[PDB]
Amino acid sequence: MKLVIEGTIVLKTGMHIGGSSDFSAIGAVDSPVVRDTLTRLPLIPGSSLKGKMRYLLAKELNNGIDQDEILRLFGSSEKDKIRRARLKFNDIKLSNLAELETFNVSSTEVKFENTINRKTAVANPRQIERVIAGSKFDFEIFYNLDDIKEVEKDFENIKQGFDLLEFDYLGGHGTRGSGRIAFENLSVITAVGNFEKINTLNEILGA
Amino acid sequence: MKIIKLYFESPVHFGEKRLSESKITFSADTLFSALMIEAVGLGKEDEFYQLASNNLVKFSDAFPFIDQYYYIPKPMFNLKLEKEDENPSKAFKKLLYVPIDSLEDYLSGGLDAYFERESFNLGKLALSEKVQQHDFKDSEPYNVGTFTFKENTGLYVLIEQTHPLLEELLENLQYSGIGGKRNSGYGKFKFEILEDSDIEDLFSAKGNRKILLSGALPKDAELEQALKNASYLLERRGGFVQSDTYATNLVKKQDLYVFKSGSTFENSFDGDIYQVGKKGNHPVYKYAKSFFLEVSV
Amino acid sequence: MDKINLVCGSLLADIGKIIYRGTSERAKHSKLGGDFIKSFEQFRNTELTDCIRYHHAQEITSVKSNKEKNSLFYITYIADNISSGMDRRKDLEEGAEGFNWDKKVALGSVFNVLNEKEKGRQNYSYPFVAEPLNFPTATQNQYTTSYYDGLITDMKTILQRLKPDKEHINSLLQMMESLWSYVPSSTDKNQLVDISLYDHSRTTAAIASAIYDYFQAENITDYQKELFDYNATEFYDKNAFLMMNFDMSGVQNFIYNISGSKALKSLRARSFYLDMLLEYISDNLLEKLELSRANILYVGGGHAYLLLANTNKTKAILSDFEHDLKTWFLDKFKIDLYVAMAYTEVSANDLMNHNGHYRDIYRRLSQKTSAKKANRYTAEEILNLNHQGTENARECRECKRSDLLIEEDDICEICDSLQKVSRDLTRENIFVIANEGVLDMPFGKKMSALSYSQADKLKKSNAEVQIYAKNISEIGQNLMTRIDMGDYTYRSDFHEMLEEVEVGINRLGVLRADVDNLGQAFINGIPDDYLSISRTATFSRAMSRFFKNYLNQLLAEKSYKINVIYAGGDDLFMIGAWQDILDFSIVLKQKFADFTQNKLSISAGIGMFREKYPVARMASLTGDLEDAAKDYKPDERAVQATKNAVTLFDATNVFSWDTLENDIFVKLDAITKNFEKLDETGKAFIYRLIDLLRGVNENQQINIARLAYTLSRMEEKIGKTFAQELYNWANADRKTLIMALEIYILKTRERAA
Ligand SMILES: Nc1ncnc2c1ncn2[C@@H]1O[C@H](COP(=O)(O)OP(=O)(O)OP(=O)(O)O)[C@@H](O)[C@H]1O
Ligand SMILES: [Mg+2]
Ligand SMILES: [Mg+2]
Ligand SMILES: [Mg+2]
Repeated sequence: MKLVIEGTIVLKTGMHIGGSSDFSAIGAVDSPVVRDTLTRLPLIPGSSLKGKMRYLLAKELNNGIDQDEILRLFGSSEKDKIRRARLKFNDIKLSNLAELETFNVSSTEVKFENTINRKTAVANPRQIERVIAGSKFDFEIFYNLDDIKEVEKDFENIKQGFDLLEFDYLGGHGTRGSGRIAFENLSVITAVGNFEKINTLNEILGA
Repeated sequence: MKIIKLYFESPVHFGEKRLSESKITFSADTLFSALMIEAVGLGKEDEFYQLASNNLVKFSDAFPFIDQYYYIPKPMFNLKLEKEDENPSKAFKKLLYVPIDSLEDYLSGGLDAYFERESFNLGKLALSEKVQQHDFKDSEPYNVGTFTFKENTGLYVLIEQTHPLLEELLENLQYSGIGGKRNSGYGKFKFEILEDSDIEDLFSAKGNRKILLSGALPKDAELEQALKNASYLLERRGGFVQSDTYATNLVKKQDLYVFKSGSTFENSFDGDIYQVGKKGNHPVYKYAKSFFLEVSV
Repeated sequence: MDKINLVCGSLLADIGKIIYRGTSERAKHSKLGGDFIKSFEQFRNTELTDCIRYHHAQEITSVKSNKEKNSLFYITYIADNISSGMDRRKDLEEGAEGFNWDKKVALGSVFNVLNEKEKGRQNYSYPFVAEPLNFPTATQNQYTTSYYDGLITDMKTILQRLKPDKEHINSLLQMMESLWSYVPSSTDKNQLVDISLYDHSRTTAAIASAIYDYFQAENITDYQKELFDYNATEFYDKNAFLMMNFDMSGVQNFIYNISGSKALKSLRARSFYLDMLLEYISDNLLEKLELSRANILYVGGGHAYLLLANTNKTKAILSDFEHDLKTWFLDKFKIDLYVAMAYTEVSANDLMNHNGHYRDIYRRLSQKTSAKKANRYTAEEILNLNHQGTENARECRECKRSDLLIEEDDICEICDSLQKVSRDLTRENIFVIANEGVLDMPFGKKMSALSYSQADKLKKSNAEVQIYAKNISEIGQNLMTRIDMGDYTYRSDFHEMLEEVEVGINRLGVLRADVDNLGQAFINGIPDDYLSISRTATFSRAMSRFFKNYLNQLLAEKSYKINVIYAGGDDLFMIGAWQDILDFSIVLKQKFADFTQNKLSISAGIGMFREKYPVARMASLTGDLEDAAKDYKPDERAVQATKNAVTLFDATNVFSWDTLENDIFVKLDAITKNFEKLDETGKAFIYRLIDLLRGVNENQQINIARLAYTLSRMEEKIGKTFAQELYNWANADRKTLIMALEIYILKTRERAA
């Protein structure tokens, strides 16, 4: 009844999520990225991926024409319609550490930018911390198969959300060249119970 | 007896009253609510409720374990009556959890108050800073209080006489999470049943002092006798009902005041599964059964 | 005989000490003081004068035959003996011609003998003044005759507008506190002169009141036989007093565990509410027991000690008071707030430590308080708590409770009254406790922070109106009660104050300081030989007045951008601009070390948060940092932590106060004086220095080489000598260097402020 959607997020152009507005993070860089609390490794929070995926899916499923297919996946508690959820996101830790040390490189970088005034032609630099491209994040998303007739449509929408992410960014200054990601090794396996239509769900994810 | 060891591979959010704060443990009513929600999901809430109410399954609340050291909240003992020397309950105030095996050392003194604190090192708290992105309005920020466990650290629950239904709900509870923002990336653990014989020695022993090991509320017919040479602390349990088919709107459950899970009693009591939601479509239960560890005082 | 006469005579018993060492008459101080009180017509009923004139053995013996029994001055004499302790009890009286009395000695500090088993004994004293707080100095200093003459003229001014009535006892006590606080009660060497006249007289009045009430309950009308005719051994043995232990629980959760958007504004309001709650409860119980304010040995910090009479009437009143207080607290704050009321029976020998266990008083009082806090509610209050549960769709915005809500707003009644009083909490405001007000109070009263003018048209024609003020001018008339609490607010907005600094990071600073081992100092800090109720009261008053009054005055000395939430006792909670908080941390440490002359140490935790950070998490995190500073232990071989440390923004940056000041601040000063002419590439170079220094632990060689290269790149706008200095620091004192560099980056960050 519970499916585990596995996969990997590969950074393509450098990704900047979040603000760690505590003294330790801000004392070493102007705008830090979210790190693990203990290991201090970069992570993709489940909320960030979930929110961006939901935003793209809500755009695409309406397209100027939320709806039930979004509320059943991500939940709702607004005023009278309360669907709990079917997708259970998890905080995505950095999986490429031993691979990144073979390159003698740190997992994070500082990108030096600036803005140039248009009235006075005066520039002003800024630094943003960013998770370097080539970093990998293995994620697990748990699906609660509440309905047997809607699982195929839910997984079609999940694949659509992943595809929309692949042609978008994930966190931070995306339109200025950051946060481009790719999805690889996408698969779904039944963790609890028996589900004979897991093969077609893998076909949807492997599409 | 059948210690349910929880290994968390994500930061947890166990809220007391606010989303910006997290506590390192979760209570027995929280675990019971999680398992009852799982049972509703897989359609045998009545069987689980009958198991819990008939004492077929009764569990303590989550306690820290650090490298095969099982901890217990510092019991509220009527001792410190050693009125000559030492620092009884003076340096034993920042000490929140004592090892379950070292409880006899703590009873008669000699436990190092300082050393028991830096030895107790389970993860650390953090605040996750988030927003609700609005496409044309101003994005509204919000933050979640989280706790991240360490490598060889987690939580454990004392269950005696485990059940197939409890094991089946625990397997499903792996992939739904426990705690506050579990549908976000916060509720994620692995569990083991891990029968233990050292702990069974402690719980097979009798004594004149009963350490309450779960948030419990004695029934009205036994509260008076429970309150007799008792050294307890009263805790409020409540919050919003978490269900889809209740009241069609968010409603808080009734506040239940129970004995905190470090309290010590001389008279044993068995609590109850209290119904803290009665105006909705389904009952809402608050697990307040008593889990006791007996010692000599 | 009237009890008020005994109270006034015991308060003014040593009036003649200041009278005698202020003028030139050469007579016994009791006689001179009796004549001085005789100079006022309202203070003339022969009972006042009998208590003032005859409170010593020789004077009583000279007139005991002529005076009748139960004459109220035996009580004052025995109360003076009890308050003295192991000090002089029956010897020559000041002003007599059998000795040469030095009328010019200053009072010593109580910290001269505090912790002397490990820190030694020393001879400090207070220089005379004329607030402001008087600090102790090692230099020997004298009290000129002009000092006591000015004291005498101010006392003549105040005493003309005073009466021996019930409502003027507070005014008399305020006079004594203002004037006698810095005059010795004994100008005799070969002993300790550290007891003030105010503390000695207050203890004597409290003991005399308790003894009188005990005597009335026990039906004793032979004070001469029972006290003076013999050495009062039988009286000294019997338990005539009660030591009571008002103890408030859950103040941290009530004050700081809130989640409103405007939750920073209400912190001071909640702290003030709890402080005045405790003060009002103590005053109410005192007036229910017909006792004076002198019987409050200590109040503040969510704790109150009262000296009572071991009588059945007192115990019945205590039971009724406790029941009413418990019901009121349960009604308003279900379990969030609680006051524990425990008392123990003590004897005059216990108070004087003659039997050797004066400390057992507080030992068993603490035992009783812990026993009462372990079993707070009976098995009917819990039942009522569980039965008054309702399913609610609404809850308080910041107090998150579903009861006592307002019909048009999701906020609790306490939660709205606190916001109101926070809006009316400003400088030079007094507090009125009447039947009408804003904040709910126990026993059917309400409290407002309304101003002076609209308070004058509230007591001139009304019944049972109580006025509380921070400052009292013209002590005699306009009867108020002075309440002390740290409440210095530079600016209550908390937002314009942040947008007042121009250089630095836009961060709030939270300071939480706490004296290390103050309870241990109260237990065994004072040597057993110098143990008395007067010395204990002197130490308690020193600590409390320091925190409240002197923190206010010190923060007012220079315009620190601080918004003190609570000072109280032994603790401190202040929020302000993080640079001002960091600058004031060292000033606070130095001022405390001067005031105690290094007999007690203080631990602090400094947190740095943004404006919109949750106030509950600010409090919790800064408390964690303060606990980490209290965990400071440089070597893992000693017993108990050193505790004399400060935590800087994170539990890993725990440094001792000497280490912080010397190392970190000289490094920060050098960095500031050498880095001001760096370019904007130099800022990135400092960032890289910090990263390399942090990574040095896992990269021994390559990272130190990279640091050398970075210093090479930098040593064109900073100089070669400072590059070498930084390189030497990095290999010798790295964590201090990292701390200083991070502080410099945050202080010089050009991201507004
Ligand atoms: N009005 C106040 N405002 C702010 N802080 C206060 C106030 N009154 C007291 N405090 C401080 O709060 C600290 C803890 O008080 P609290 O009663 O919540 O815990 P506690 O001392 O451990 O007592 P208990 O064991 O009964 O809970 C004390 O150090 C006290 O100085
Ligand atoms: Mg207390
Ligand atoms: Mg302290
Ligand atoms: Mg304290």
